[PDB]
Amino acid sequence: NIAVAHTDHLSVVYATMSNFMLNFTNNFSGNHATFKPDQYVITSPEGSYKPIIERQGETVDGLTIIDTSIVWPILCQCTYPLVRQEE
Amino acid sequence: RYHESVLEIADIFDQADFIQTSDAVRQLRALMPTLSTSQIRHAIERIAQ
Amino acid sequence: YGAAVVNIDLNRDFFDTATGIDLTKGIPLVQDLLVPIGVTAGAEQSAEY
Repeated sequence: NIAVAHTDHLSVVYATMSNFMLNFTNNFSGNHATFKPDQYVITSPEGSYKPIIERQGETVDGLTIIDTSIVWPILCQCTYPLVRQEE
Repeated sequence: RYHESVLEIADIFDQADFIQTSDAVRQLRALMPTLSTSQIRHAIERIAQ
Repeated sequence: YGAAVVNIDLNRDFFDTATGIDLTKGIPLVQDLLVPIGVTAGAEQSAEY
């Protein structure tokens, strides 16, 4: 019932989004095996070493932690914009 | 050299007993606007109402 | 002795609006049925038909 609006409509908003000014970097390449992000270290001869993507537990901001339980409200109970016959 | 073209099962299963391939309907579908489960289903609600 | 054009409708008297068919314009035309999704105000007629 959902792929009707989901693949057809969510997909586009996503693609348009793949081109947002800031969302830079690289996120994937469709391959689960092999693709490993590119690392960046701000290195300095004077003995500086602060890498960009470092792993450091859950921050206060509140993003670090991913929570898969979110799949259900999206999958089971969440009305759509182009699903039940809005513009 | 790819032509990523969808194959209408209808156009690879001429077994009339279970796949209305009537040339006549061969075209009603072309006339229709990409469906969905919701609409295929909605027509049923309406065709039936 | 005057008639001008003689079309061949679709006998409006049989396909009464008890079949939700608004047949004037020339072609059938049920209202809410195989409607397309995600389109402006109009667009709901190329296939209303």
